[PDB]
Amino acid sequence: EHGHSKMELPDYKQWKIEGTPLETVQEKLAARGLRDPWGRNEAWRYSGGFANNVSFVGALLKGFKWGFAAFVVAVGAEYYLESQ
Amino acid sequence: SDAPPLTLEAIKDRVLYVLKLYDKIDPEKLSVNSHFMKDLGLDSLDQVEIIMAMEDEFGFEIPDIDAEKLMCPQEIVDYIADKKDVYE
Amino acid sequence: GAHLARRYLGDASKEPDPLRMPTFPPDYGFPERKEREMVATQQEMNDAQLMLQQRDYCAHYLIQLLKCKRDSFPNFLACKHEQHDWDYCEHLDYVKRMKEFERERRLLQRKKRREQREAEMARG
Amino acid sequence: AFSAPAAYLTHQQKVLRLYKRALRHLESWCVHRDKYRYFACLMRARFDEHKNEKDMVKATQLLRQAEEEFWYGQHPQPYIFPESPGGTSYERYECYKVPEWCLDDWHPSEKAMYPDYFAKREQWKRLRRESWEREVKQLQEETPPGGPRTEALPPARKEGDLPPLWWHIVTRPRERPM
Amino acid sequence: MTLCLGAITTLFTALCAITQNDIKKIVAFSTSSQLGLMMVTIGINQPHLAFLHICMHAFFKAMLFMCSGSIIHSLNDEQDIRKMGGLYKAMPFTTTALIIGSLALTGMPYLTGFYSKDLIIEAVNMSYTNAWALLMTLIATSLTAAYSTRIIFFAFLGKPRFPPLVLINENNPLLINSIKRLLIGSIFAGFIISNNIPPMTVPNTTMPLYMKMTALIVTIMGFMLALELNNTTYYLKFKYPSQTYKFSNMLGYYPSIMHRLPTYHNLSMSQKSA
Amino acid sequence: PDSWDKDVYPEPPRRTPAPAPQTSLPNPVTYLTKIFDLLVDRPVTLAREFIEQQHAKNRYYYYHREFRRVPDITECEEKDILCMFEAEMQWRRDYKVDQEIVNIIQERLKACQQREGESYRQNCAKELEQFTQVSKAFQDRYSDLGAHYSARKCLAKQKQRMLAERKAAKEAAAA
Amino acid sequence: QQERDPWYDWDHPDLRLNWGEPIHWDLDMYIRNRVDTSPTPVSWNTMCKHLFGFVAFMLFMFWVGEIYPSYQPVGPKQYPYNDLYLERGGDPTKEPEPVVHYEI
Amino acid sequence: SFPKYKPSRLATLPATLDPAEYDISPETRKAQAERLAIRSRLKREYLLQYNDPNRLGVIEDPALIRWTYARSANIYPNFRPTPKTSLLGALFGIGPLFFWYYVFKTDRDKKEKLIQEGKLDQTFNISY
Amino acid sequence: MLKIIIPTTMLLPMTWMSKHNMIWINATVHSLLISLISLSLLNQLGENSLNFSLTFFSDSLSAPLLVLTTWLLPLMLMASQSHLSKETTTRKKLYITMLILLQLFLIMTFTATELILFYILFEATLVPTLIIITRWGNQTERLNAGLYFLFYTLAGSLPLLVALVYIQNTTGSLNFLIIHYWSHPLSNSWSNIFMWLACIMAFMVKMPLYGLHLWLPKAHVEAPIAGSMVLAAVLLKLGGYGMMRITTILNPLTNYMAYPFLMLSMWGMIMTSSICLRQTDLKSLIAYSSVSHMALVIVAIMIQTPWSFMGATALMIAHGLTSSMLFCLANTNYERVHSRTMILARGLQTLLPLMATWWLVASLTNLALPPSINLIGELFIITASFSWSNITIILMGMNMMITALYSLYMLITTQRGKYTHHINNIKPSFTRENALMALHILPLLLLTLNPKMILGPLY
Amino acid sequence: GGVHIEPRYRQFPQLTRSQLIQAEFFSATMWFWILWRFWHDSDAVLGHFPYPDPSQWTDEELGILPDDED
Amino acid sequence: YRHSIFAVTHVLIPVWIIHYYLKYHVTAKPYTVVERKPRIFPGDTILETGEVIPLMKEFPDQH
Ligand SMILES: CCCCCCCCCCCCCCCCCC(=O)OC[C@H](COP(=O)([O-])OCC(O)COP(=O)([O-])OC[C@@H](COC(=O)CCCCCCCCCCCCCCCCC)OC(=O)CCCCCCCCCCCCCCCCC)OC(=O)CCCCCCCCCCCCCCCCC
Ligand SMILES: CCCCCCCCCCCCCCCCC[C@@H](O)O[C@H](CO[C@H](O)CCCCCCCCCCCCCCC)COP(=O)(O)OCC[N+](C)(C)C
Ligand SMILES: CCCCCCCC/C=C\CCCCCCCC(=O)O[C@H](COC(=O)CCCCCCC/C=C/CCCCCCCC)COP(=O)(O)OCCN
Ligand SMILES: CCCCCCCCCCCC(=O)SCCNC(=O)CCNC(=O)[C@H](O)C(C)(C)COP(=O)(O)O
Repeated sequence: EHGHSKMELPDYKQWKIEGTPLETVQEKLAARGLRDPWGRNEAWRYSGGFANNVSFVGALLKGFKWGFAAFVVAVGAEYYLESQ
Repeated sequence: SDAPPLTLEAIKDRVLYVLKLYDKIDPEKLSVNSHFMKDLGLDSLDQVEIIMAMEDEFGFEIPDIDAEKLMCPQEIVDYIADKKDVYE
Repeated sequence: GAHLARRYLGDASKEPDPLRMPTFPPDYGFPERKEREMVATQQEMNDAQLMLQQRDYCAHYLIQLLKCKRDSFPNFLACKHEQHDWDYCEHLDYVKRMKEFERERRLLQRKKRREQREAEMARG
Repeated sequence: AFSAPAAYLTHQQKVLRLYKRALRHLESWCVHRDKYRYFACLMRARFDEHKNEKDMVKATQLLRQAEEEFWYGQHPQPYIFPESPGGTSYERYECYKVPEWCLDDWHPSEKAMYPDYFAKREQWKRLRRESWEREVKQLQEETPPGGPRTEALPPARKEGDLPPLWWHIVTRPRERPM
Repeated sequence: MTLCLGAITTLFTALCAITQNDIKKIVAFSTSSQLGLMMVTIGINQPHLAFLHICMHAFFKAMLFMCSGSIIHSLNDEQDIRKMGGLYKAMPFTTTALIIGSLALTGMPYLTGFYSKDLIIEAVNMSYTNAWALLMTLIATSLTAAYSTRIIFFAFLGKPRFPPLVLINENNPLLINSIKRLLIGSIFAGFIISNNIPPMTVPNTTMPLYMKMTALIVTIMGFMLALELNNTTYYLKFKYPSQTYKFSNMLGYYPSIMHRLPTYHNLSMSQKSA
Repeated sequence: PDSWDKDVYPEPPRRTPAPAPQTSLPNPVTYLTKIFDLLVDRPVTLAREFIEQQHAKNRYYYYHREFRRVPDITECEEKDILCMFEAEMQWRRDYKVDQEIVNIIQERLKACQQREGESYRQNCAKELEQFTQVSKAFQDRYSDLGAHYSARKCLAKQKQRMLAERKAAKEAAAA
Repeated sequence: QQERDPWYDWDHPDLRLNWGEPIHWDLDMYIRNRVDTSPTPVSWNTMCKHLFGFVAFMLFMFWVGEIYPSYQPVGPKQYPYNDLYLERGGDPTKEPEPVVHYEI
Repeated sequence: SFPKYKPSRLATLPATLDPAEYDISPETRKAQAERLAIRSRLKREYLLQYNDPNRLGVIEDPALIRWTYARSANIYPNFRPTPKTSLLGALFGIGPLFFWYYVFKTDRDKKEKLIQEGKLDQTFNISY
Repeated sequence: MLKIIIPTTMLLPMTWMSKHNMIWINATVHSLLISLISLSLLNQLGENSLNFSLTFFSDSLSAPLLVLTTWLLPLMLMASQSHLSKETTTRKKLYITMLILLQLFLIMTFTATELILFYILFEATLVPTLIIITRWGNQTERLNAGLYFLFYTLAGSLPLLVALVYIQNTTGSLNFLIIHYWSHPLSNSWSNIFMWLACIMAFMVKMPLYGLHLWLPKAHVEAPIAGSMVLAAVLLKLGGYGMMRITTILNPLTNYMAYPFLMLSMWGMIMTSSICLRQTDLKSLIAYSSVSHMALVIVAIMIQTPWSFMGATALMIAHGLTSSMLFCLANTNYERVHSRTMILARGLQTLLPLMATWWLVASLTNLALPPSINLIGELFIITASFSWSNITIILMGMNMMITALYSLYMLITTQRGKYTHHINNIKPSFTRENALMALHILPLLLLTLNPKMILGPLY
Repeated sequence: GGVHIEPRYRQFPQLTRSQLIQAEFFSATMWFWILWRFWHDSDAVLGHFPYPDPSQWTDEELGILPDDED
Repeated sequence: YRHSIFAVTHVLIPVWIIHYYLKYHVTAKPYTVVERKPRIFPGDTILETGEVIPLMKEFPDQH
């Protein structure tokens, strides 16, 4: 029992330079009279769940919202309990 | 590991998929037996870039002496099969 | 740190050498000289066997802190008052050491002013 | 690795090898795919305007200064594939590679298990035994006088023949035996 | 002698870690720098503080290697960070564990690494020691923050850089539970151990506010400078390396010379004369 | 323990504090000792009682050997091999006994250092003094003899030491 | 033996040797397990100069820091009972000279 | 214009930086052909012996035998007493011995003098 | 003591009267029984000795050596069973007779209450081993090895005979008890210096001392496996034993006559350990390692302190066992490869895993890994030398480093790496070889539990 | 021991909700611990006792005399 | 069941053996097991003697 599900290769025409820094590279290359021949070979790195990025500080603050909410609830509960 | 065993059919598909994304080659004309130098009118630098693309696709490195005489997609598929020891 | 910069860039003689403080008698300032008080005796401080570096003028608060930690063991946040008391006593001791350092520096400065004034008077 | 080497490398072989080294070390320098693609296209262009040089002295001074520039800018820690001669798993599985003749020394109780495998092995040994007597004569008749000039072996030219010196090429242990 | 040896060790190993590309090598150089810090702590006559640092470093460095190994296994035995791309969302548990361990390593307040590294820096600042060793300890703290930033940025933040066949898989109870036990450790064990042991040294109760904060400012400066310098790799310009980069990447050239000069001479002399 | 004599290996009275809990919270230590006792100490005690009664069913004794005193090397003729032999064996036995005495004092010192905890530098001065005295005597008696030591070499060393002592005393008295 | 071609099909792949080729006098000194002479990205003399300079500079600076130690502006610690005379060494039959500390 | 690379004994010259491989001569080509011919003859012999199904032993290598024999048994018959041999032998076989003798004799003389003076503090020095 | 001498003598008749196919079994069984009987000699007393009679006496220095000598013979027979398979019955019985005669001489040498009898048997051992080397040796260099081994020994030993007869004519006896009891100091004179040299050279030549060691690689490489085992394990210790006997009459001359030999051994252990790093032969490497260990033993004996003597005894026993095991492993490889070259047969951990772990344990004991008795002897000698002079620690530490280096080099080259492709006759390890390795190694790890048995008479 | 996850070939790999909730939970507890400890023990970071200024101390407090008593 | 039998055969038997060996053999000889004497603070009582350690000196308690 292993991972044998007959995985199929996705369509080859999905990969477009559009909307990716590969356009920036392509425009800068055409400005000097050149083009990249392997641009669409790397487009899959900017298409699916890889399209959205997280900043360094945003990466460090991975669970800050729920932790802050729990801390506020806990401090409120302690404030209510102590004053009795 | 938990890596699926690659098969001859699978290697052929990935080689053709990599070659199709090479915009210098027309995708509707390329075939398994299509020679790079004549049937596609490619250069030597283009062939070596193709070999680089296959190396990055399959995660291993073909030696230069062996790579410089790989001129067909079927040739590359057979070489990869020989290296990974895939009999099916 | 600024004292380091003053000593190593300015006049070394005008600032104390930390290895040999003090260089002036304790009675040089005023004759009262209230003595330092020890609470922990020799015997029970030995029985508590604190440490040789911990047997300073703040030892009694350390004795109470160890006793509190021993009695209220499972709930190890029980006794903060004694820990804070020991910390404050050590803070007072460090402030006293700072006051000793400043007194030595000012005594040296006044002694230098005195000898230069005496030299000027002798020259004049 | 598989193909036999020649007596020397021609000019185009050195050009292609330098191109590969430069591109790989550039990829090692510029890590991101878009930056690498831009600078690889720039390198190809910089590698290309001297393509049509006709006289060989200029094409020899060229690629000799280029080798010096590469050695200056070679990124002393290039990316290496894990199974490559410098990789982190170059010979990782080489201790699991056991020769096939070791099977000959198994106890008969060991060979009692896996009987089909040993029947097939006996068939293979018989095939090798006959093919060897054929291929020795083939090699003796085909080799030039004065001995071989290159490390090249000829294919089998008859119907029932097998390529000379084939046993230790097809009976490799495995890439990852375990 | 111990203090000077520890200072030079931690500085040199942090500097070497600053520019490595193998994740295991970076973590190993981090371990060597932390050992140098432990030796520095020994040099200022603080044995119990060094032992506490040993205890905390156990937890968080073991979990950092755990995460590194998980990354390597999930990426088909790949160890170079140049082919590690966007793993922040592909591997959420490895990402969160590595972030927690890196923040513990750099001395994030009220974590496991706080209760040892913070007090070690405090004790180094308020002791009669070398100025050079103190400066090297501070620079080593900054470089520790810097190479933690390097690992996180180059392994978890960009676009994917690994081969197209994706075999990422974290869903194994063994790996998850083994990581999470050390996660709970690296979060709470420092506090628990610090308030559960008896006092065996005098504290630094009173201190200048700027000197009390020195570790935090140094770590934040390292974070910011490393992040700013790493963000320039996105720029579409290429420049050749300097001499300092070459010195840092080839490990001060110590492994080359010291593994070629003496051994060649020792081996040659043995065969030729003896 | 009646197995060893308390006088050769002295031990302090072992003053221990009484448990004075300040919080109603139940410490796991006391419960852990209770379960440890119930689950370990009782079966071990019963097995020991069985073993001890089996031993008591068959009681027999062994004795410590007594060695007579023999004239030593100082009253031995120059070539009298038999008296020299007996004196040499007596000297070797005395050497072994002296080694064991030094071992006893060293064990005393080690036990003191471990027991006194953080105040060993002050509470182990007596043991250090006894060990210093015993070690000085032992070093004077037996040091520098070599691998081929004998009673004659020890006697010669002692004679040279007392010759130096006599010379020093004569110099001091007539100073 | 480390700088021989790693992709050639040697008869001895680990030693990178061929059957019948001359062995070399110091084969056991170059076996990829011992000293190698592969060219380095930086010249040998440059590496030697940089390493020696770094080590010598660190030694000189550590000596300088020994000359100029760092410390806080405080006096020495005060220990009550005659600088803890009995607890460090003892000798209680000597009556040491009484030293006392100043309260400020 | 980039800084040049200077080779050393333990850091040799790269093949791509050899001026020889850029000075191409027909003599060089024929020499390379001869070297490849010799190597291929040796490879052919080795593989003919190696793939033989009748062989059930070790393929004896005369190169290994020559290496070991030259290393061990061929030294003395080719030795000649020359200024270099005599000087190096005397140095490497006598100088260390006398240096260590001087060092140990000096150390022991100082130790004995201190012991005779009585100022060594051999307290607790029982086992020797 | 005749309860061990007579059965050994008894082995010869049994071997000759034995069936053509039953000599090995009978010899091994009865030699093992004699070895078991020899264990009664280990019950020593802290007083003088076990003086059995006027001729023989046992001590806590002689007892471990006697036990090792009696234990070796079954292992030598087990190792010799293999390569003598195609040998005639008369010649096999002659080989077993040579081994029995050698064991008899070795047994009678260690007891030997009188010095002239000790010398007579101490040189009688020279004949059977010479015959074994020069008759049942494979290479053509066995003749030269035999000549070197004979003549080095005899040149070193004849002045010893002259010195011994002179000493008996001056003192009146050579009995060791009378010599020890009636001992007198040696005056500082030229005649006394030369008497010291004559008494010392015979035993320094067979350790061997550095510079006087050229016979040992020859005699050990070219000898058969049993010859190598008996040469390395027991025949090297004889001189050591002899020194701890004779140095009782060489004081206080030894206080300064030992300087040349102390310097020679201290530098020679380093030199030979470094030689071991560049060696193309396994047996030569093991022989040079033996030279280094015996140089350490020489230093121990010359220091003349109780810790030195304890360390020397422990080191001799441990080195004997370890070197015998190493030679046996090398011979197991040789009987398959027939080359005796270290670099040719590689990657043998893949093919013979149990042989690989035997190699690992033998190397680890060669590294002097605690708490093995090799480490005990090493550490005692090092501590005694440090007491002698603090600067010796540099040389001892360097020797330890190089020892670990070359031992692990020997292990890695032969066991690790990739197997040689063209060697296809690597048969599985026989039960006999595994039993030989186990019977070599288990006594070492059993002796590490009771060190006082092999720490000598000064314990 | 785990679950069945299949390769994707140039797509984002599948993620179980269990691993997401577990990672988010542990990050949340880490940040909550940091905030709670800072709230209840803030002096562990900033300090509890103010730093005295040597200049503020008066001349009499140190017993300093301007060349008057001697 | 597996955990219970494992704890019986891997925890209980070794602890029984070690407790027997330590209680009845190791501690039979002197100084084999040496304990650092427990700390004594003012105000504690001793089980053997029953006396009370006197309190401290009543330092001025403010802040
Ligand atoms: C009391 C006052 C308190 C306030 C204090 C001051 C406050 C802050 C002030 C700021 C001070 C400096 C901060 C910036 C650090 C520099 C970072 C940088 O720009 O590097 C890039 C830059 C060039 O980058 P690149 O070559 O293009 O890299 C290629 C790609 O980027 C390839 O990139 P990559 O992807 O492969 O990897 C990138 C990696 C690779 O980049 C590198 O190559 C790293 C190398 C430089 C980093 C080293 C920084 C500290 C060095 C300490 C050395 C100790 C002495 C050594 C002595 C040497 C002896 C010869 O870089 C990084 O990861 C980040 C760099 C580290 C920065 C973060 C930490 C540093 C901040 C803290 C510094 C001081 C504050 C201490 C805090 C406490 C206050 C006491 O490197 C340099 O130019 C070097 C600058 C400094 C080198 C000093 C050594 C020179 C020695 C020459 C001889 C001198 C005379 C000696 C006499 C001897 C007589 C015998
Ligand atoms: C090659 C590998 C090793 C082989 C064996 C080597 C070991 C043999 C070395 C012999 C040990 C030393 C022999 C003699 C040493 C005597 C002490 C001498 O060295 O010191 C001075 C001796 O003075 C001079 O050395 C005089 C002797 C000079 C001639 C002797 C030759 C020395 C080197 C020979 C080495 C050759 C070795 C091989 C020989 C075959 C002290 O002068 P002094 O205090 O007044 O006289 C003390 C002696 N008295 C009291 C008996 C009178
Ligand atoms: C491995 C090869 C080593 C070869 C052995 C070399 C050993 C060298 C030792 C000297 C050999 C003979 C010593 C004599 C035996 C002791 C007897 C004795 O001490 O009596 C002396 C005899 O002393 C001698 O005769 C010694 C003369 C030496 C003759 C042979 C010289 C050999 C070479 C000498 C120089 C080298 C010595 C050391 C070499 C070490 C090995 C390399 C004097 O006795 P009396 O005269 O009766 O009393 C004094 C009042 N009349
Ligand atoms: C980052 C690391 C540093 C990088 C430095 C690298 C810089 C190198 C660039 C320098 C410029 C040169 O290449 S130097 C140029 C050397 N001279 C020539 O190239 C002339 C003729 N070239 C050929 O004939 C080839 O075969 C060719 C036609 C190219 C292909 O042939 P194919 O049709 O069979 O593919």
